[PDB]
Amino acid sequence: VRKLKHHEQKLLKKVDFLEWKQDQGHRDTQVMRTYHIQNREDYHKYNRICGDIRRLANKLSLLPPTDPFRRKHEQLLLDKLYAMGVLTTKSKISDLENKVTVSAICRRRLPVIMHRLKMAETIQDAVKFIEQGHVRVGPNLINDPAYLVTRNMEDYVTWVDNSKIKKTL
Amino acid sequence: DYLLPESNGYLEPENELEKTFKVQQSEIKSSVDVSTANKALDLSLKEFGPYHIKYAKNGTHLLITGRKGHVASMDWRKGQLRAELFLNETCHSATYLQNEQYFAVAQKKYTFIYDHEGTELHRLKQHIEARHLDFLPYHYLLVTAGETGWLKYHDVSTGQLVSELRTKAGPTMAMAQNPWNAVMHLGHSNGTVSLWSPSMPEPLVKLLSARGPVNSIAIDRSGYYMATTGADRSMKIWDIRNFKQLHSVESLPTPGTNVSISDTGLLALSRGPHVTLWKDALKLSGDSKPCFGSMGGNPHRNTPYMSHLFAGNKVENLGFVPFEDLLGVGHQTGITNLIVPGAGEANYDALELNPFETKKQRQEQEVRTLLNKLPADTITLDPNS
Amino acid sequence: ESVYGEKRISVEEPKVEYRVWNPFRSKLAAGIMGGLDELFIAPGKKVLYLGAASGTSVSHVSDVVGPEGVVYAVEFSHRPGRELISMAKKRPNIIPIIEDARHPQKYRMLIGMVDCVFADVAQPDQARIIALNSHMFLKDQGGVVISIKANCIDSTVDAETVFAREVQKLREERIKPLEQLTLEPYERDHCIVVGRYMRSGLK
Amino acid sequence: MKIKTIKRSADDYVPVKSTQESQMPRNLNPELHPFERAREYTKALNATKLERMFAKPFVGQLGYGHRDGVYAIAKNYGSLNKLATGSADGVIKYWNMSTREEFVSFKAHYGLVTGLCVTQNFMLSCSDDKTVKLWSINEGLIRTFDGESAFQGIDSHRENSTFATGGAKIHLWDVNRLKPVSDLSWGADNITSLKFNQNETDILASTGSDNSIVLYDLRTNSPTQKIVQTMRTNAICWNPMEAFNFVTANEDHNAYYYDMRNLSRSLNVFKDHVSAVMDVDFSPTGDEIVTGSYDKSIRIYKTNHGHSREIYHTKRMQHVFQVKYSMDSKYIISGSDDGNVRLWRSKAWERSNVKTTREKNKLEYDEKLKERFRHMPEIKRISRHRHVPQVIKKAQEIKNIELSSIK
Amino acid sequence: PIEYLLFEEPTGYAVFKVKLQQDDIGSRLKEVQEQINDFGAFTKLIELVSFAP
RNA sequence: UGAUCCU
Repeated sequence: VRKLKHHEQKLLKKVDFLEWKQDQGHRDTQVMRTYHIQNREDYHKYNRICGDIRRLANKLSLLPPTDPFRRKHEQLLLDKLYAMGVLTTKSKISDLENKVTVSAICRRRLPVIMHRLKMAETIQDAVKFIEQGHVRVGPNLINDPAYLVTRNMEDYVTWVDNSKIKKTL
Repeated sequence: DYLLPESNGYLEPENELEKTFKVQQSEIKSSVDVSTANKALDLSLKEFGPYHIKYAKNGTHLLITGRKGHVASMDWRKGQLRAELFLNETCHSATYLQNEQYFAVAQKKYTFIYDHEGTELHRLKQHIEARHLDFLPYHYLLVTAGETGWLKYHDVSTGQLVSELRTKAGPTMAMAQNPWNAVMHLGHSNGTVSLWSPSMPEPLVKLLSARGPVNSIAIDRSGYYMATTGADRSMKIWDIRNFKQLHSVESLPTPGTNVSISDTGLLALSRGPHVTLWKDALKLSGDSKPCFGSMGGNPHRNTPYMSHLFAGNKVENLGFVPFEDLLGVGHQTGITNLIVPGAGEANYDALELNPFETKKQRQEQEVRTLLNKLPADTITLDPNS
Repeated sequence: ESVYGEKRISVEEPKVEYRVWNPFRSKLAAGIMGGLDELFIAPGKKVLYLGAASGTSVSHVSDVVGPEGVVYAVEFSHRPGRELISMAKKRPNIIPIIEDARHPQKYRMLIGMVDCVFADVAQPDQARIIALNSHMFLKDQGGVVISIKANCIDSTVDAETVFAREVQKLREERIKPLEQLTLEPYERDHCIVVGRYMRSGLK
Repeated sequence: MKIKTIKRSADDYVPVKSTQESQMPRNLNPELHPFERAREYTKALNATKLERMFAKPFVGQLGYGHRDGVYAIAKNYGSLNKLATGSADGVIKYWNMSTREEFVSFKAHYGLVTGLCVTQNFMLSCSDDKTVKLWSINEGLIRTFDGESAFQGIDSHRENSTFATGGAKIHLWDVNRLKPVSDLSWGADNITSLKFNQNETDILASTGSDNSIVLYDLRTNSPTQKIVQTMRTNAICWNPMEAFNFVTANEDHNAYYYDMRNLSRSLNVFKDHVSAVMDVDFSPTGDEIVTGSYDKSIRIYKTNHGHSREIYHTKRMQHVFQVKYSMDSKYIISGSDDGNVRLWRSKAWERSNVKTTREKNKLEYDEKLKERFRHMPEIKRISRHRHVPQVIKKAQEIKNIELSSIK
Repeated sequence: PIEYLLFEEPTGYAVFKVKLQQDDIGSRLKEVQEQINDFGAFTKLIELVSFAP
């Protein structure tokens, strides 16, 4: 706050008001930056499940290796997390702790999906289009920008009919 | 003693027939000087929830928190307003921690630490409930008592948790920090206020303050007398220096929502549709026992010094401006500053707090205080031990 | 009008007459035309020249200190000194001294607190003839621009030994040399030396 | 119904001119000021940690010094600016404390010099080859005083413009004289050092190489007392303030400070050092004694305490042979076996800057606070402390081991 | 020891009184060297006595 | 104040 002195610095050794270790580097915000989520708690709504993936992924790694329940339940985990598309691959088991990020589940968000498909120019313009009521996922026009869309639902996002932005393209 | 340049305002009856408490605030606003009469604000912001109030320790910035979404930091004396945040989570309290640049709000789940402009600085992973969010700048310690049994101390200088103390008392129904001692006072449903230091995992001393739950508690500037109210329509006048309730005001018409203490010795009791302040009620005699009605006008029996009744409200909390003679009462639609004659002190010490402070004076004083912070083990039952 | 026959240009704005920089006439101008990092002549501050015979160089110093800065020329000789007198009868920055700078306290009231000094003299006691100026007139952390003529100071010894000897003579006097230059194709076997009068924090 | 409020009046607290500084109304009511112990404690801890951060004793040396080793330093007792240094080669070098450079130097003695002393500037250089030479400061060798003893010492005397020599026998010379006036001996042995006190200047303290301390009286031409000590003694210093007590340095790592009325009980003992303490020098205040060891280290401590509040050491100095205190109580000159005479602070945080009265009153307040917050332990760990060298830390460990075996 | 001094000007002279002397030991020292750049530090030396134009 | 590491 002050560009404080050489004599001030050594006395205020451990203090900070901007980057804290309980504030965990403001890492969440950098994901709230890159994916433009409205509320903060959407991050911790993913990150409260994201450890819950690992909390099952860890203790299923603690079973004996050719336990015939263990390889079956892990396949049931991985086909589920591959249907929702939150990991790129499913062949390895190691993505269940390495690829399960908040950004990976957060790049399965709806404006990320439209932002990939280049219906929109930027990310936030797709959020503005969902807010304007221009988009639909198969049957239903969705109002919410924070839609978790699976891999198999990804073909169902179109523009909504009779709009002013579907005639724009 | 004669260097003291400014003297308190008074309120005098001038007759036995004329009465002190019967003055009303529009009637007060006639004779008070124009800036001081205009320092009474009427912020009716009826759209959001009931409003929580806190002035900073210098009166320079007001912070308010409506129950629904409002977070508002005005540079209160001038027209400037720093922060106006609409978080759709519900909030309970707020305080500036060091200066008006940094404050903290008590939400549904997590405490937030915030810039003057309204930006997000620090969401606390801990503080998972936050009912009372109070500060002591002499340790730079944000002490927070939620609905949990615990009590959390965050040292926002370093930005780290100091300690977390489970009371086994349940939901915190009141908390007032001691200015003179930095011992925290927590009030719970048994009628029990516990004194607290971050080191000692058992409380410093528990006090069976009243029956029923603790409505609120409020402490002197001198730390001598702390006025506690239960929900049993009762208010005790605790003398902390020897741990005695001096007077037990029993059978209020309604239990006071809050209590507040001015500098010069005023006591504020807010039953919620009514706000009533007594002068010199904290003294030793039961003649100084604060009482609602003295029959026959006896000087021994003590009448209230200043009265007010809110019509369409049940007010939330209240706090004096520490250097001026008003008190912000947060009602359901907003904020009134009710003008007292002699509540605040007339002669502040600038080297303790600056009510008239340049921003460059502010960044000098902030670094001055951060150099003079105490580490948390120095919170003790006596300052001088 | 030219001051010694150099060709000056002129531009127009909603007339500026810029005097061109002959590097052969002035070892300071050759020091600029050789390339420098950090030049102690400034568009506002006060500056002292030692060895300003006439305006072969010192008029350009009066230009580069401009309508703000002032140039204190130091010389002795009568006939180029008179040229400097009535050549200072047009520019207000210039003031020359006719005193021998072996005792710069003989003109000590005539300047107070100069910031930058330049050396152009041919004397063999060049470090001493600058050190008697910079110990009394120079601002703390104000720099010295030496112009060393090696054949005129000590000509019996080798080429670099003159400069390496005078730099240690300066380092004895809290004059740490920032950087060195020789300016060979403009003038053969010369030098200019940029340092700052340190006086506090020499190591 | 008298209605009266507080009015800040918006002009008293915020001044009219923009160039005017703020008005600062203070109320020293203790209710406004909550922490008179703890906040002052944190200010004191900040000051102590800052004085550990302001621990920069070194200034620089004098010139490039001797190549062979400083063995004796003379200080002109009027001249705060100038000083003299004698080498065991024989080169005398004179310095000015402003310039820190050689004012004048001379090939005095082809033998060693053992002492330099100053009395009418005028310097006097005592030899190993039976010669003292008189030099003047702006040229050289006014007169040489030849004595029968190899000169184990010298000391100056201000009154009657006198100087005695220390040797096998001490014999008092004058300026005009080439032969001495009177020669004294309590015991028939070589004398290591001599010192006249400065006030009531006629008294002398004479160490004795066979473990002796004699107090010589010029007024009687006879010693007046002698205590035969345990071990031999290196050097001496009379305090300029008290003028009737003196500290001497002993062959064991201990300096003893004695009283002219009572030598049978010392005034004090000091043993922070780990080797034979060479030289002692006393403050013009009379506050602190600074003493340099045969060990590569000097130490400053006050008279009443008895333990080293300050210790001085670095890489390139060893076996220092000599330490000479200020005239102005501010800087100690430090001779070397390594030949180079370094300029060192009396206190490494005390600075030469004449101070602005904001910070000067603050600094006086802070050190007043440092004393009333002294003996608290967390203050004590920063207040004692600074780096000590490896062998000397081991040597103090060795001394504590041996004294623990003794008791 | 330096109590008085003479500063010399084109408009007459200047007689100064030196109230607090800097130490002539630390005269190469950075502390008094930085102090001569601070008028807040320079003022503690000198009192203005005379200006005889 | 202190205590680690590599030839």
